[PDB]
Amino acid sequence: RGSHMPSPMEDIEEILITEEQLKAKVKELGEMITRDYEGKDLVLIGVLKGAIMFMSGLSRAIDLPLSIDFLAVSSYGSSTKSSGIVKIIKDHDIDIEGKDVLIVEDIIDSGLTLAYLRETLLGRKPRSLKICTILDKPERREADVKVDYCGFKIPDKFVVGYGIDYAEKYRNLPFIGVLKPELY
Amino acid sequence: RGSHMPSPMEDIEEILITEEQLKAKVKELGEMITRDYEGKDLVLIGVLKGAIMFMSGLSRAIDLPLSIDFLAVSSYGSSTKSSGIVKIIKDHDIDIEGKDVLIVEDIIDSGLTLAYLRETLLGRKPRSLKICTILDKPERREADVKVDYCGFKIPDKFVVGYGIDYAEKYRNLPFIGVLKPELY
Amino acid sequence: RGSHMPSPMEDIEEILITEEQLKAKVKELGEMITRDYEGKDLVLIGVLKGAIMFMSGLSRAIDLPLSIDFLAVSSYGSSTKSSGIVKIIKDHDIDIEGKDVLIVEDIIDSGLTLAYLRETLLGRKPRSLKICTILDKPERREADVKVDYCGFKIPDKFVVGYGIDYAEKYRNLPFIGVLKPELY
Amino acid sequence: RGSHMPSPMEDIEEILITEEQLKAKVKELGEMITRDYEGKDLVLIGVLKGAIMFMSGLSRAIDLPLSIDFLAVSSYGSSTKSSGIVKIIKDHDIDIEGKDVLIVEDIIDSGLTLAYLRETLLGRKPRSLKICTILDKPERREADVKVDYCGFKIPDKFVVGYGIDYAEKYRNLPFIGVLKPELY
Ligand SMILES: [Ca+2]
Ligand SMILES: [Ca+2]
Ligand SMILES: [Ca+2]
Ligand SMILES: [Ca+2]
Ligand SMILES: [Ca+2]
Ligand SMILES: [Ca+2]
Ligand SMILES: [Ca+2]
Ligand SMILES: [Ca+2]
Repeated sequence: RGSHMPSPMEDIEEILITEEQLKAKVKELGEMITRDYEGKDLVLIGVLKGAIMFMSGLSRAIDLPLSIDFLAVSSYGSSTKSSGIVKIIKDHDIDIEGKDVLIVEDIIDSGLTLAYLRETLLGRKPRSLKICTILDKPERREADVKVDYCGFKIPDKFVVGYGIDYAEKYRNLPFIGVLKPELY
Repeated sequence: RGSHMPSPMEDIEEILITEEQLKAKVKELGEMITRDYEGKDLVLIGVLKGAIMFMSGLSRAIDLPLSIDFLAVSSYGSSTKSSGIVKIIKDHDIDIEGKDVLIVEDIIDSGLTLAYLRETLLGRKPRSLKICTILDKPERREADVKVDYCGFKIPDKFVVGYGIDYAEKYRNLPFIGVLKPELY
Repeated sequence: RGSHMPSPMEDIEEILITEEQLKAKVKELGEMITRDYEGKDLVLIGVLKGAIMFMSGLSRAIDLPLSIDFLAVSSYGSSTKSSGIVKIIKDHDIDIEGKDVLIVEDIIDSGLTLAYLRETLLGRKPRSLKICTILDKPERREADVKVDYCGFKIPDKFVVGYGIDYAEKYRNLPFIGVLKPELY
Repeated sequence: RGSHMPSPMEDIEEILITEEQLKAKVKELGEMITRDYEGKDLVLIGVLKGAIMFMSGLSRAIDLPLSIDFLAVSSYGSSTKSSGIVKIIKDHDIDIEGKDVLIVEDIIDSGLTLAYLRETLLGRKPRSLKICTILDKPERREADVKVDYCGFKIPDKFVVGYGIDYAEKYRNLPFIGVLKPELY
C-alpha cells in the first residue's frame, strides 16, 4: 500500500511546547504589555511570515488601542549570515516617529538580523523600541540584543510550528515541535 | 476627572460575532478544507493586513501540509473604488502555477478588489483557485464572485475587529463589533 | 605582467549598433511618437533595469508633456521561462486608467514576459497601450506581440550594452555589442 | 482659438543649464570617476525616478566594469520633511558589502533625505561610499553631507528637467529650466 499519512503532525519527533502552553503564555505576555503600555502609542511590528501566528495571538491579548504593521525582508547572500544585513521587500507603512514600537518575533537565535532591524527602526526615531519573542534559543546568540518579553527559552533543536517553517511548511502546526531529520 | 477608558472594547456599540463563535467557525471551516484539499497542493494567500487573524486561525485548523503567503496592495486613487484595481506593494513569493490556491479574506462586500486579485492570480496558472472569507456583506456586492467557504453573513454595519481596522485601530479586538459613530 | 585591461569594451567581440546609430534612431522614434501622441495622455512605462538607457534617451526625444514610470520584476523559477509569468517587486505608481501607455523595452525576443506584462497593464484600463523597443530579435519569438515602434532588428547573438547586462555588467556600454564567449 | 502649445518647453521661464552643458559635464565627471575607481568594485546607486537621466548619462561616460542599481522611496508624512526619513518601496538588489558605492543624485538641497539614505547604505558595510550629483543648491542645506562629485551649483530656483519633475511632468526636458510660476 502506497497510501500517505499527510498530517504535518506525522513529521514531528516531539512536541516542545503545546498549543495550551502557547495560549497561556500569550495571555500572560499580553496582560503584561497591556499594563506596561497604558498611555503609550503602541505599534506592534512583526517580520513576515514567521511572526503571523504570534502577532495575531499576542495582539488579541493586549487590551490597548494598538496598531499593527509588518516588514518583509530577504537575504543579500553570503552576507546576511554573518552580519544579519537584509534587504527590505516590504517596509512598514506606519510612521513610527515618536511612537512606542514593540518588535514581535517568532524566534530569536543569533540575534544578528534582529539587531540589524532594531538599528533600522531606531533610525526612524520611535519614542521607544522594545522586543518580544515567543521563542528564544539563548545558546545561539552572536550579538547583544535585549529581549524585553520572552515566551519560552529552548535548546537549539530543529523546530517548526506556530508560524515557524521549514521550506514554507509546518507554519500551521498549533504547537512548537522538533522536526524529524528525515524531512530536512 | 479627565482620565481615559483606553480599552478598544469601549468604542464598540454591539458585538455581532463573539470570540467563541469565531473560534468555532474557524474550526468548522478548517475541518472542511482539510477534507476537501487532501492530496492537493494547498497554498493559502491572504491580503495584508486585515487577513492576519483569520489566516492564523484557519491555517492552524487545517490538518494538511499547506504553505502560506501574502499580498500587500494599495489604491491608485479614484479608480480602485469603482474598478477594484489595485497596486501591488508586496507580491506573493510562492510560485502558484499548478498549485491549489485558497484566497483567505477578512471581509467581502463589493467584491471589486477581490475580483481583480482573483484575475491576477488566475494569470499565474494555479491548478485551482478558491475563496474563503470569515465575513461577508452580501448586500454590498457590485461584482460576481464565488465564495467557496464563508464564515458569517452580516448586514452592512460599520464593523471592526479580528483583523478589520478603522484607521489602523481595532484589529486586535477578539470579536467582530459595530464601531460607535463617534469614532468615525 | 599581470596587469588588467578593465574597459568593458575589451570584452566585446563586435559592435552591432554604434552609439551614433542608437542616438539617431532614438531621435527618429521620438519625433514619430511626438506626432502620434499629440493631445494624448502619454505615460512611458519601462521595466527596470535594462530599460533605463532607452527610457532616458527616448523620453528626451519626445516633445510632449509625458510622465514616466517603472516596473521592477522577478522570476518565480522554472515558470517564467515558459510562460513569461513574473513577480512584481516594484509596481508603477501612476494611475494609468484612461491614459495612453507606451511600454518602453530594451530588447524583445521570446515576447513571453512582455505579453504577460501587457495583459497586466491592460487590466488597469488604460485608454491605449502600445509597445516600443530599441532592439528586437524576431527569430526568438514564442508569443504574438505587436511592436508599434522598433529601433533595430538583430540576429540572435549574445548582446550587451545600452542598458542590457550580463551578470549586472556592461549596461554602461554606449553601443550594442556582442559579448565574447569567454565572459559567459 | 483654443488651440494648445503642448511642448513642455513652453512652460519654462529660463534655461539655467543647457543640454550641451549637461552633456559636457557628464563627460567630465565620468572621466574623473573612471580614473578614481580603476581597480575598484563600482556600484552606482540612484534614487528613482529623478536620477534616471543622470544615471544613464554618467554611467555611459564611465569606462569601467560597473554595476547599476536603484532605490525607490516614499514619505512617511510630516516626518520626512524635517528628518529626511523615508520608507523603502524598492531596495537595491546588489549586495554592496565590500564594494565601492557611488550614490548618483539628481539634485541635492537640504541633504536630509540623502543623509538618511547614506546612513542606511553605510549599514550594509560597503568598502567605500561617495556621492555624485548633477545639481546642487548649497543655500538649501540643512544637514552636513559631503558631495564628492558635483555637476553644477545653482541658486534656489524652482527647477525641472533632466529627470527632475513637477507633478511627474518635465522629466524629459533635455535641459535644466526654471518653471513658470503659473504652472505651480
Ligand atoms: Ca510526512
Ligand atoms: Ca523572525
Ligand atoms: Ca475610546
Ligand atoms: Ca481584505
Ligand atoms: Ca575583460
Ligand atoms: Ca526588458
Ligand atoms: Ca503649457
Ligand atoms: Ca533625488
